[PDB]
Amino acid sequence: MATIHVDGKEYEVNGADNLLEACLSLGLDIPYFCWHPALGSVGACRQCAVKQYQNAEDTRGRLVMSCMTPASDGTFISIDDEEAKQFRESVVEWLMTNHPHDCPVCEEGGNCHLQDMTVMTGHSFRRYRFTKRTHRNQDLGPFISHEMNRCIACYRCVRYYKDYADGTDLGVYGAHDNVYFGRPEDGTLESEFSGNLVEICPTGVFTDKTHSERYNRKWDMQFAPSICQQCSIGCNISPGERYGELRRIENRYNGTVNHYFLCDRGRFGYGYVNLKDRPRQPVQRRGDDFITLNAEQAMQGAADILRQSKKVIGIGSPRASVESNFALRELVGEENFYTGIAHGEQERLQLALKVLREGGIYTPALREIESYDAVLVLGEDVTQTGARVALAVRQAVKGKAREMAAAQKVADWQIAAILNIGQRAKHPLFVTNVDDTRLDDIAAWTYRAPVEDQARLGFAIAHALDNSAPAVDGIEPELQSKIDVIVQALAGAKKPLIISGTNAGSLEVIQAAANVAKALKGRGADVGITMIARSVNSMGLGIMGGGSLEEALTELETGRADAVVVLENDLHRHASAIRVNAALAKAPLVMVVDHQRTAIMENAHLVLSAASFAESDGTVINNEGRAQRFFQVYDPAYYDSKTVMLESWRWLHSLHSTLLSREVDWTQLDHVIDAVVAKIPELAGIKDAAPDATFRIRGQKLAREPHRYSGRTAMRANISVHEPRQPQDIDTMFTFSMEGNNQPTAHRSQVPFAWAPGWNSPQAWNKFQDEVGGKLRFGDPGVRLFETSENGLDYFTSVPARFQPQDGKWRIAPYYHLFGSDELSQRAPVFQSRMPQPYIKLNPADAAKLGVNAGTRVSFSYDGNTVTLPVEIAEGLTAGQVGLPMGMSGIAPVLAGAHLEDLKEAQ
Amino acid sequence: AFELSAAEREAIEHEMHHYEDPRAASIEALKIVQKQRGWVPDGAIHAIADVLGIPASDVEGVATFYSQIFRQPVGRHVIRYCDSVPCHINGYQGIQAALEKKLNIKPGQTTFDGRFTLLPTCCLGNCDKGPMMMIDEDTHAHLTPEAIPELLERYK
Amino acid sequence: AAVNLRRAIAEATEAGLLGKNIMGTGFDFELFVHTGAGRYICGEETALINSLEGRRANPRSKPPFPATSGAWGKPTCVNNVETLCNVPAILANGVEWYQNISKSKDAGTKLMGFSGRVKNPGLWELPFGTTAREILEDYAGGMRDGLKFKAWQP
Ligand SMILES: Cc1cc2nc3c(=O)[nH]c(=O)nc-3n(C[C@H](O)[C@H](O)[C@H](O)COP(=O)(O)O)c2cc1C
Ligand code: SF4
Ligand code: SF4
Ligand code: SF4
Ligand code: FES
Ligand code: FES
Ligand SMILES: [Ca+2]
Ligand SMILES: [Cl-]
Repeated sequence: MATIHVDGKEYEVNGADNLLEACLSLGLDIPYFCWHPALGSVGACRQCAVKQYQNAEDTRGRLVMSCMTPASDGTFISIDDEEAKQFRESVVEWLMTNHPHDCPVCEEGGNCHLQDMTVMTGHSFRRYRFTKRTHRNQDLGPFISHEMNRCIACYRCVRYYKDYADGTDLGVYGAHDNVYFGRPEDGTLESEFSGNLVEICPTGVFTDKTHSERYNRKWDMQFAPSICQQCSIGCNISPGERYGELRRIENRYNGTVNHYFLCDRGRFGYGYVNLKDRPRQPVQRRGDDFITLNAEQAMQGAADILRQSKKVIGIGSPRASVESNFALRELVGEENFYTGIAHGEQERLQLALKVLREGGIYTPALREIESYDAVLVLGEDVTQTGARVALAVRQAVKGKAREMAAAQKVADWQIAAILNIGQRAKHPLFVTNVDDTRLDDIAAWTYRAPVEDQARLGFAIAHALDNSAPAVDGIEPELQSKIDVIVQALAGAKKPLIISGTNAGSLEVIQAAANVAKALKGRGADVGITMIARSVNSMGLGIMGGGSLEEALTELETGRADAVVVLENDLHRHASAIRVNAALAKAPLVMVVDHQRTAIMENAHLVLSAASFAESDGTVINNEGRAQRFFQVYDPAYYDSKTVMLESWRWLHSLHSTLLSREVDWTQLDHVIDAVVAKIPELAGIKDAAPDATFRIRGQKLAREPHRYSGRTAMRANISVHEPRQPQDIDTMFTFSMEGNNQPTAHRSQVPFAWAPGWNSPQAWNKFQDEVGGKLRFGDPGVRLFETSENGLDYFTSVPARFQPQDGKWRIAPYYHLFGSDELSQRAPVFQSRMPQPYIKLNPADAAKLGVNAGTRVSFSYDGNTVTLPVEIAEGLTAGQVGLPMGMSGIAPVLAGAHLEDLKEAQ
Repeated sequence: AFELSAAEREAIEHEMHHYEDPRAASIEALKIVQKQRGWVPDGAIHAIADVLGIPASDVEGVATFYSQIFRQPVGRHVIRYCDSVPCHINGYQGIQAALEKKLNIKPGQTTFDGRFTLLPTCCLGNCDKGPMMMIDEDTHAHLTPEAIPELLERYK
Repeated sequence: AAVNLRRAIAEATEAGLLGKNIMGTGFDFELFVHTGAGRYICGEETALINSLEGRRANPRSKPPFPATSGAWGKPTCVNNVETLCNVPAILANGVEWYQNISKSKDAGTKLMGFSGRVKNPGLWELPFGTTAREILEDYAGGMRDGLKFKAWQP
């Protein structure tokens, strides 16, 4: 767009960018701290100084800040000007005057932007001889640690936590050189995106406590490109391992999905992988005797029983991969494969898929959501189910300021100006839930009502946008006025966005959202539809299909099925525990393939030690239908040779072979992928999700370990002074070593970790992108399985009737918790403190009627079981409804929409 | 537990009606509660925030930025002396020494009785009449080390 | 100054000089007095705007200039007390009078003065061009007896 002249050499850059962003994207190295590709430019640290000349004849220019200077055409700048170099070194020296001598004992060592810039500025000699300022630290909760002494006052944390994530508990206090960055008081950071501070802070003030316990330097970590498995958003992550334990989860830049930010559940909810109660070897239960078997013995014995079984059924899971679920389907037969999900959950998931695959409306990617000008969330508590979508919705709401600023011809990178021009102006946002939501602060209106009433609102908005849409009866004049504001806001929007999901527990809320989106599409609008699922591969299981858990249980209950192979499913989160336990007790053979110790395992005849995402390779499909491949991070048997933790697809494929040929076949991942694409045409893009195992970079495999990995001849010396053979990988293109390629210019899309000479901090992603803040140079990884259909679905004419409280029955309202609702994350120990204490929420009036107050324990019966829970008062909750923490052990997510009966004060 | 008095609440509300964004009343809100308590108690930060509808971290940042807003207990009569260059030439150092002796404290602390707090202040805009000091809201000019003992007595 | 300016505003509003339909012109102007809290940076124009909005008085960056996007993102103009106090005379005595007040390129008068151990410290309304020597000797009365001049900040 514009022609600039840096140090004589001429370059073509976008005039809409700043010189820092432009030159960094050209590969030129300019030190910086306060500027962030996502937080914009402020001009505080004054580190990106560059000399600027007025013309080609100017020999005496001026020092300007590249981040606050436009990359205009005809710009003459010099990064190597002696004065610029001297000033840039002086800025670092001033920051080093009051900097603590705690490199050896800080957790950012080797991953510190400040260390990288000190060296880049060539400042190795101290002249300052006076005292260094000190600050007392604060408690910031169980995930983030505080060390204010290591601060450089770049203001990045407050700009991200408050201006991007919209948090309210982080701030800047004090004045002059006594500026302090932290909470107004000691306590837990309340932002669901507080973890991103560890990568945002260029120093070691904010660090990860989950890693600090078993801390290791970045050069000693074995990393693998993986997809987060805690919700359905499918964020790219870089899990790291040392000594056979997952040590930390870092963000993997996906310019199409999570870009630079993750959420707390995915960043700090991995400890379940390091649980010491996990199955490590195949075990058989003979009466009350447990026998540890080997892979070969386990396959032969199991196939022998399966060969003589009348009907072998298989139960899959939304947690399992596409390959793992497919392997079970082939082992038991498509007719005998059942999705381990409740009938209702499957119906809602399939309806959500039909909308995205046959609705004729585009489904946006996580980053694309930040470009819509109006958002309607129907029944989905995103902040607690798909947190990263809530962060994207926040950036979308901030568009009004950006539009207002562009009208005044203000540069897109000048955030301060954009914010002042904007003030409290925001794009229209409307959220509906059974009670309060975390997005209520930026929402124009929040409709707190039973799921049925929330759906009626959707049908109503649709009728108002298109009379052809089914009309709703019983809307009170007061609500109608509120509905009109939403209709005008969506009608006036140029790019509207409708967001729903299966977490509401209502099929109507998904149908209502489909009608609203169809209405806006008919009015010729760039409408977008987003559906939030519940697990990492919920959409994948939905595309594959199968019977329900209820139908699988009935087979075992009628006795028609004698053998049940359960795959990575506890079954108690999808069906009654009494029913599942009884059904599994009538089966001659019960085999469980899971990587976690579940309750159903207690009465299983055989338990196969499956691997977790860290020790496995496979493909998962996110809510947008993007098939993304995860790769094995480390070999589980490297340190403990006895460990026999194999991928679920490998276990099931080998069993199928032993059942048909009496011989074991541990195939390669590519073969299983080829089988899926051939048998299931819908899951065909999974082949292009990532290159095969034969992919190489100039003959070199991709590497998982940094080039300075240490301990090669001493890490396992305790077990044997004889160094073990490098674990070999036949499934992926990654080597379990450093003898591979991790070049920032390697023609690939899967980057295990970001490192570039001179850039050891997360700022090294800049060298792996086409343009800083853009996309990976050779494309972002992942393939959308389906495109927008040419034709759409007919309007759903099933408007539900208004909710009516019924004496005795108590509608269970779904309350979700980022910390607690997910199954695996709750197993992680660091989450115990963050997770909420057990409760039941009641409308103040209902509590008064039952003569109970806050704290009063109340007894109630569900599946023939009396449960006691402390009462919490929820004013927003409508009467006739009770609030329960969905997903929390005991409260199965299926309880949503069910009814409690004998609700009374306990004892 | 800190609780804003109805008078303080009304004062803050009146201030909010003088600006577009209620946040613009934060500085005065901190001064009102201070005029009634001598300083801004820690509980006040949150209470003021609820009235202005702004994050408490923001209210705390303003208080810890502006010097006159006190976030630590202060004595009944705060004594502020000009330590700027014009008054430096006039001889504030003698006035500072006189105040320190008669009070047996050092700049930044309160007396045991809790009657006075010695705090240095920047230019008071009256150098033609320096040295200069301000006790409470009263300004004193043409200071001499000998007049300090008497001046302090007036502030029983 | 606070009590005095507030009384002046009250007197003016009663006389109908401030408020609505000022002097039957249809011009509505409301004047408010904002008291500060100790920081000197608040004097910087952009810092004043931030302080007025109830924010830490950290300066802003230009462009954009406060003219287009200043207080609450609205066109804003910051001027000193003396600068504004020079306006009434110009609109009452005429532009010609102001230009001929002196012959210096800096038109108009200025409250100039001298301080720092001088015989008569204070400020005097003088036209631009008066040499510092005149202000020090004719008005300030020279250095106090026993003191010799070494340096001076303008
Ligand atoms: C650190 C600093 C302090 C300042 N303090 C004041 C001040 O106390 N009063 C003032 O009128 N201008 C002050 N200014 C200048 C203002 O930014 C601005 O130039 C002035 O208010 C407008 O000048 P004018 O309207 O007379 O043209 C200060 C500037 C800086 C950089
Ligand atoms: S923040 Fe960086 S430079 Fe400072 S002590 Fe830690 S590792 Fe060293
Ligand atoms: S805590 Fe980190 S991000 Fe915040 S100012 Fe200090 S160095 Fe910058
Ligand atoms: S939003 Fe979902 S996929 Fe992304 S980090 Fe959080 S839990 Fe993981
Ligand atoms: S990065 Fe440009 S001023 Fe800090
Ligand atoms: S230096 Fe004391 S009043 Fe100015
Ligand atoms: Ca593998
Ligand atoms: Cl209704």
